[PDB]
This record gives sequence, C-alpha cells and structure tokens, in this order.
Amino acid sequence: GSAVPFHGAHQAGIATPVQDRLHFAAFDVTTEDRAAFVALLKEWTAAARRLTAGHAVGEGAYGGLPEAPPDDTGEALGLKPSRLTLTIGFGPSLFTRFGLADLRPEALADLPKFPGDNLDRARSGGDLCVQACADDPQVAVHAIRNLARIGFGKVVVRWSQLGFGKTSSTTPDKQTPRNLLGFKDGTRNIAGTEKDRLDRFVWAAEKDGTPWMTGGSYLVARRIRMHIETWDRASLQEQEDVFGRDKGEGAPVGKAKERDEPFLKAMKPDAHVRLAHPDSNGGATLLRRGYSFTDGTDGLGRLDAGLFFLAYQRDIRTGFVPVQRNLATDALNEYIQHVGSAVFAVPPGVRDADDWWGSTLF
Amino acid sequence: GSAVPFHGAHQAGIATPVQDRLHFAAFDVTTEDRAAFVALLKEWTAAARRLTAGHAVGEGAYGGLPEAPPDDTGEALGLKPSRLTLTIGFGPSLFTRFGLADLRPEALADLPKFPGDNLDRARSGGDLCVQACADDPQVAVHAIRNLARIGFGKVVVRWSQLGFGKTSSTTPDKQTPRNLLGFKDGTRNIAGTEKDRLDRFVWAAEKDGTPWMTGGSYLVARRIRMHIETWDRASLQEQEDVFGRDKGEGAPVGKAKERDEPFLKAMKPDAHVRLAHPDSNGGATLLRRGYSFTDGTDGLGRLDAGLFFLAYQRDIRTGFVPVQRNLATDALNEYIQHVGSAVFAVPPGVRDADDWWGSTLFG
Ligand code: HEM
Ligand code: HEM
Repeated sequence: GSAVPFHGAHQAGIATPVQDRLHFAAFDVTTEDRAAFVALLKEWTAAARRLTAGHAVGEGAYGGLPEAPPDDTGEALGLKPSRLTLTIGFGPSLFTRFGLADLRPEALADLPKFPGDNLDRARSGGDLCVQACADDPQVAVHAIRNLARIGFGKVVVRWSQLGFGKTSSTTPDKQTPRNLLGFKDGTRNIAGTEKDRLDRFVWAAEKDGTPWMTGGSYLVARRIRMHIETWDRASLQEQEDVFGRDKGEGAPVGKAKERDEPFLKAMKPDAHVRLAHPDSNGGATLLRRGYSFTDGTDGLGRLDAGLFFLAYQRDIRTGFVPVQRNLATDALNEYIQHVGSAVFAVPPGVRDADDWWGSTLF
Repeated sequence: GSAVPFHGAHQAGIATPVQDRLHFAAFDVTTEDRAAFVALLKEWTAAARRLTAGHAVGEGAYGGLPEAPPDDTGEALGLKPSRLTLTIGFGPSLFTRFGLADLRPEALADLPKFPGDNLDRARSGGDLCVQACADDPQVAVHAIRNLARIGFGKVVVRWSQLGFGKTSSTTPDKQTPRNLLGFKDGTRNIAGTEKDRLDRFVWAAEKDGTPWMTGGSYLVARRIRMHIETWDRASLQEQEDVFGRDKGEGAPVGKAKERDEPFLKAMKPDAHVRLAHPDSNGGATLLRRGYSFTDGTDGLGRLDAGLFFLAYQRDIRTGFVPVQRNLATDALNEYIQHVGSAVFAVPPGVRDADDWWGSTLFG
C-alpha cells in the first residue's frame, strides 16, 4: 500500500514494478491558448503530487464552504496510496498547436499499416494520455476523474481503457502473471534494476537529436482482441507450438525451467517467441507493460476478451516497428486482431517541487 | 482467510464475508431437453467444487494428451482460492421450459415499471445467473470463462458485469467502503452475523409456499448508472441533503458518529435514507451486496460508472418492490438512472459431495 516517489530524472510508471490495475485515458485539447494550456499542466502536476501521496486534491473532499462543490470528489478518502503512478504522454497531433511543429521528435514516428489491422478511429490517437496504475482500482479511477475535472473546458476525454489485471513484469524475482490465453507473459522483458539495458533501449538520450526529450521515452499502445472461442478448441500441442514455450512451466521448448534461455532453432519457424526475440530483429528490445481487459459480451453469446498492449522504447523506429513487422507470419495471428492504436512521446521526469509536466517542451 | 466452504444448507456468497471483486454473468438456455440440462447442472457443480478450492477443472490445464484441448483454460494457474464463491440462480423465463411452469415461486415476482427506468433489454433478464465473487478478479473471470466453455452448446452468455468494492490488502475489514459518489455505503444493512434477521428477511421458509426453495433466497439485480460529471458540480450541501448523512464521517444529520441511529425527522422529506429506511416502509428490510463499476467512457467523453446493485430477500413482493416504489420522489433520482434489471430465485445449498445445483427443483 506504500507510495511510489513522484519526482525524478524519469517519470515513474515505466521501470516501476507493475501494479495490479490500470486506468488509461487519452485526451484531446480544446483550447488554442498556449498560456492556458501551460497553466493546466502546472495545476495537473500539483494534483499529481497529492494523489500519488494519498492526499486529496486542492483544499480537500469536505469541510469547505457548504455552497461550493468540493475540490476533491472524495471516493478515495481513507485509502492508502496503493503504489499509484501517473505518467503523461504527448501525441503527434499536439504538435500542430501552440507553435510546436518544429519540436515534434523524429523518434515519434507514425506507425505504418500492418496486415490484419482493423483499427477503430474513435478508440485510436489522442493529443495526450495519462496512464494511471495502482493496486486499487478505486484509487486509479479517482485520479483520472479528478484530472479530467480540473481540465474541464481545456481538454476532453477521447477514449479510455481499464485493465483488470497485469500481463507484464519488470521484477523477474516475482511470479510472472498469465494472460487470458493461459500463458505466462513477461519472462524475458527488461527489469527495473537493469540500468544499462534501460539506458540502451528505453530512455531517450541528448545525442538522439531532440534535447527536450532527454530522459523521456516513447510509448506504443495497441488494443488487441483475442478470439477465445477459436483458441479454446485448439489442442494443447497447437497452443504450445504457437508460442514456443510449454503452458505449465512456461519453459522454452525442450527445457525444464521458465527462465532457462530459449534455443530458437528448436521452435517452429512461425513461433511467436522465435519471431519476437531480439536475436531475430537485429537486437531490437522493448519494455512491455500491458494489461488484460474484458468489456462485457460480444452480442453473440460469448465473453469479450483482450490485451491492452503497452511498449516503451528509446525510438519507435528501432523498437516496436521492426518487431511488429517481423510478426507478419506469426502463428499467433490466427487468434488475435489489433483494433486500436496510439503513439506518444513521454517527457522526462519532474525534477523537484518547482518543476512541472512538459516544462522542457514549453 | 483463503477459502470459503462450498457445501452448506445455504449457498455461499450471500451471508458469507463480502469479497473485493465481482464477475456476474446471466446466461440463456439453448436446449429443450430436460435430461441434457440436468447433466449440465451436475457437471457445473463438479467444476464449482474444484474452482472454489483453487484447483483446475476436469483433468487440468496441462499434462494431458497433446492432441486434446485442455480441460481448464489455464489463466488461474499459480493463484490462490481467493475466497471464491459461486452462486447460481434461476430467472422467471427458465420456468417456461422443461415443463416447470407450475413450480415458479409466487415470491419470484415480475418487477413493475418504475418512474425514470431506461432499461436496456440486452443487459436485462436471463434464464440463469452465476455470481462469482473473489478477492482477485482473474480468479472470478477464470470461473465464468470455464463455466461458459463447459456449457457451450446448451447455454450462451447473455450479459456480463465486472465490479469492485474495497481492496482488502490495503483497507481495514471494519471500514465501510465508499461508493463512487464519495459517500460511505453499507452502514445500516443486514450483516452475515445476524442469524435471526437472516431467517426473518432473507431465507425462504417451507411455510412460505414453495417447498423446493426452502433455504434459498430471491435476488434483484439493477445496473444503475451515475451522472458523475453533474454530481461533481453540486455543492457539498446539496450532496449531503440528498442523502441525509454528512460526507466526511457519514453520520446522520444532527448526530456525531457514522453508526449513530438516524433521526428521520431532521432529514429532508425526499432524502434517500429517509425514503429507504425500514420505518418508512412498514418494516421492509433488505440485504444489500452490490459492487461499484467503471466500464470506460461513453461517446460524449463521460464516465460510464455506477453501482451494480444486488439485493437478497425472502420475497421480492415484500423486500425490493415496496422500498424502490418509495424512492419515486428520491432526491438522488436527479443523478442516477436504472439501465438494466433482472430477478432470480437462488436455490438452497449443496448439502454434500453427492448433491448438485438445482436438485430440489429437478429431482
Ligand atoms: C495478444 C497478444 C500477445 C500475446 C498473448 C503475447 C504473448 C507472449 C508470450 C506468452 C510470450 C512469452 C513469455 C515472455 O517472454 O514474455 C511473449 C513474448 C514476447 N512478446 Fe508477445 N504477446 C502478444 C503480443 C505481442 C506484441 C504485439 C509484441 C511486439 C510487437 C510482442 C513482443 C513480445 C516480445 C519481445 C517477447 C519476448 C521475446 C524474447 O525475447 O524471448 N508480443 N509474448
Ligand atoms: C446508485 C444508487 C444508490 C446509491 C449511490 C445509494 C447510496 C446509499 C447510501 C450512501 C446509504 C446510506 C449508508 C447506508 O446505510 O448504507 C444508503 C442507504 C440505503 N439504501 Fe441506497 N443507494 C442507492 C440505491 C438504492 C436502491 C436502489 C435501494 C433499494 C431499492 C437502496 C436502499 C437503501 C437502504 C435500504 C438503505 C439503508 C437505510 C437505513 O436503514 O438507514 N439504495 N444508500
């Protein structure tokens, strides 16, 4: 139930241990006034310092003037911080406003079309995002609700996604979680303790060509539907061949333990792990941080199920793009469909109590 | 603790301790064959015994014949029982099948239309329900996903709702939870410790008129959306006046502590507590066991959030119906809308290892 520090060289919510719950929101900007937008970023930063420490925003949830609406909506009263992190990102579309066109980073690349894509335009894109992660869903909803309220008249919610359980790991010392296909997901990631790998593959550097982004990262979000009727009638051998790992232990084919290193040539040529591995992609490595979702039934007698896939990287052109291109022949494609997509530049950390989200850009 | 016993005179998940998470599903029946349906109830009961003890269904999630589909879909491997309870109920529409029309309980009453209802037919009704409650949401979802799979060809999923209450790892057991309006919710309820009040207000008795239902109960489910952004623009005073309790402590007006008994005359005439209180309703008293929901945002950017209201009672005609009728003028109506509804008869418990869900009805 402890707090995660809000200040640092980088934003929290990336290398941080993965929390149980997600509430992700994408917002579009409705004001043309640069000064008013800056004022919003500062007020949001102040609220975030309170929320991540388990305190109410502004003057509190009660005990003010009877005739005024309370500053905080009150539904997190008496709850612990619950490892709340709040991570902000800026979409490519933001850079068409406030005279920012020449500051759009080259590494914030638009994604190509991929075979099999069926993207819903209303649950794609966005001028900006807030990723709220916490171990308590009520704490995460409270944060998003209060930020949206503060932003009334300057930003609107475009789309949101809740994640009921994690399907990722930045802590290899702890149990790896399972996705809704029943396999462990997160074994070969980047750990929060691997400082050299984070510097090489995740954090943007000064030399990369965009000074304001130094210490930030780039985020790809993909909403992926799972064809669970089709999957659940597949044989055990079929399921294991798709991935290249066994279902029970999650060991590479032929080996005994989860964390034994894969031997790729024993896997089928279209196995997911074989196609996604760094050695198959010229060394390209990602930090995966996604969550499972279910949004009701599909209207055809079945549960809906999916995975909200989140990846962080130093450059979209050298991280997600080459790996997803290599997945064109993946055996997994028979059982999934990408139905939503967004990219964001995630700025550097808030250094201290006088700093604010986006200060290096504005 | 870690597990809740499955066997009993009553089904678990009613009077047993309230768990942190819900997955509620309504099912429609696609078979006309009574024997095939009974076979399904037996298979489902066997699966439920496994699930509630933290074991995989059938022969397991791995290690069988490579060329067969696994019996269990595998996403709960490595998790704990998590206090899972599975509670089954039968809707009025089931009793038009299998020759059961003369065994529908009179206490399983159809609800009247109430003022301001805006019910979505696709998220209403259903022949059957399973209420899955657990501390870990993946344990609850895995239960529903595997029951639906076992039943494929005889039942389909009509509608499904996820919900949340407190997170017990971080929040004391004695603290009342808050709903998404920021008010404490559950102060004056029937507790699972109150054996006599359960016998009076919750469990069906033999003399009530339907022998197969003795030790069962009746469930009303209402999906209630909150107009969150309108509520959040109301003054503190307006919010407190709507309920008749203060927001910080949750005490009745003119009192000091949450658990102080209310003085109804100090509240406004259309305050929610005043209208809902048993003394306003001829002594009618309910067991509330609902969960908050947040599904996402709608097409206008508004939060799709609310309360998935669940009430158990000895008779729908003397429990939910009188109380909800008395809320016709509730000040809360400005901020909520009922958008889904269903009613179920929840049979008695599974007595021992040879018994099965629905045995008193089917024989
Ligand atoms: C519903 C979609 C997906 C499922 C169910 C899934 C499942 C898995 C599983 C079970 C593993 C093996 C355990 C592990 O090392 O984490 C894995 C590995 C991996 N996946 Fe996926 N995945 C999906 C989508 C994607 C996407 C879209 C990408 C990237 C474009 C991706 C990239 C990776 C990578 C890089 C690995 C690690 C390979 C290695 O270095 O050994 N996955 N995935
Ligand atoms: C979104 C919908 C609702 C909200 C936000 C809500 C909220 C509350 C709150 C804050 C209390 C006071 C604390 C407590 O004793 O639990 C309360 C009490 C109560 N509510 Fe509601 N409620 C809702 C809907 C309903 C409905 C549909 C019914 C019944 C048909 C109902 C019946 C009651 C009862 C019986 C009490 C206890 C009164 C007493 O004996 O003091 N509520 N509700």
